Amino acid sequence: GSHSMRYFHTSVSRPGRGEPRFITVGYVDDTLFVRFDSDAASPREEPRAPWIEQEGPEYWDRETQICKAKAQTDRESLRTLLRYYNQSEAGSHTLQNMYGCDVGPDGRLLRGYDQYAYDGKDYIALNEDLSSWTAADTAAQITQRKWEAAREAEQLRAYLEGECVEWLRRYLENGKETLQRADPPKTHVTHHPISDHEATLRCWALGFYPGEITLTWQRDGEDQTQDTELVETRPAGDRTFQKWAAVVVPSGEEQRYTCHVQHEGLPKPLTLRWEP
Amino acid sequence: MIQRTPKIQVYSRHPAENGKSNFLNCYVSGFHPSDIEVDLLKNGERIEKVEHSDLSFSKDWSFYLLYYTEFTPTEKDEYACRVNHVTLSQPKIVKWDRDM
Amino acid sequence: RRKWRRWHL
Repeated sequence: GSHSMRYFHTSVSRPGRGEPRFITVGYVDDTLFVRFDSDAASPREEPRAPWIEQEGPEYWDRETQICKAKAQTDRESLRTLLRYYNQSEAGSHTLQNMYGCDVGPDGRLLRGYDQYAYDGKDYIALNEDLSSWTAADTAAQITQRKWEAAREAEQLRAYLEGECVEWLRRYLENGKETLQRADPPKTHVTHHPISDHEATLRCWALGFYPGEITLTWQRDGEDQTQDTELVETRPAGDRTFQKWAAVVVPSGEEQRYTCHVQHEGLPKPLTLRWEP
Repeated sequence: MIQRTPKIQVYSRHPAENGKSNFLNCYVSGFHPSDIEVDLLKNGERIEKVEHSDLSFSKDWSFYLLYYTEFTPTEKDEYACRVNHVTLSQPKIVKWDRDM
Repeated sequence: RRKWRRWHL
């Protein structure tokens, strides 16, 4: 199917407690594959998936150089942003950046990204054209002017249409055992009385990969998404994910209700019911 | 600055079976700023040697982390996750409930 | 792999 590669970066200033902490992770789809933390002893980018371990010493060296350079750039950006927002040097602030690419089943570029948040709010983003920017405010407009003058988008475009796609293709082949395997959910339905006249039906999905899934409850065929409690999809810690969906129903009307499960790993979508 | 309080889920990697080794997870998500304190508790007591994932974030920029430890559940032992964050006036404790 | 170049804000 379709795939993505994303690099995530967070810098968090901590006045009086040294330089900002910098943490960056790389993903292919929902699989973590590299990490760098500036607070590690003598920090290096480290592998986190088996299929990247085969990259040579030169790969780790270049990646490590890039991570350290990005940390320094983000330190300068954080000092810049204090100026742009007229802020004191006393508080902790946060700079986030995600960049990467989406590709289709045929490996062709679907979309590229390069976007930033300051203190949890949109700051600047590369538009889908990979040629222009959206600035969230007058501060980000200053960055936009600078990056336009420097033709920074041209460099981003070349990377996103070239190396981003090409290296994603390489990782997908090298990791084809896992990255190109969808593990279906293991499912069941639990029943919990609330009161004399109501009960909770909970539909469970466990052990699935990737995280994309649809869990819905129907009453005699009618979607009940208005009344369905859907927890956030959560990591199991072994690459897989978990999720549940619950509906409160009238006692003795449980057989009206079906849970419907759609996932890439399933031979067919499931229709489940409470089985006494 | 806009702040977002964490969502908290406490759960096991595999379906709990008494006497069988497993992993206890506390997943904290949807929060900002990123500084957060997360402890796993056994019978009210802080578990030593808890590991966590590297800070990452979702499409809306909110942060998430997974804290986890190996454990062997029993019928008697109670587990919980204790979370503190600037948005909370006191730490929030969420109990592990295997029978959801 | 990561992009080599960038610029500060």
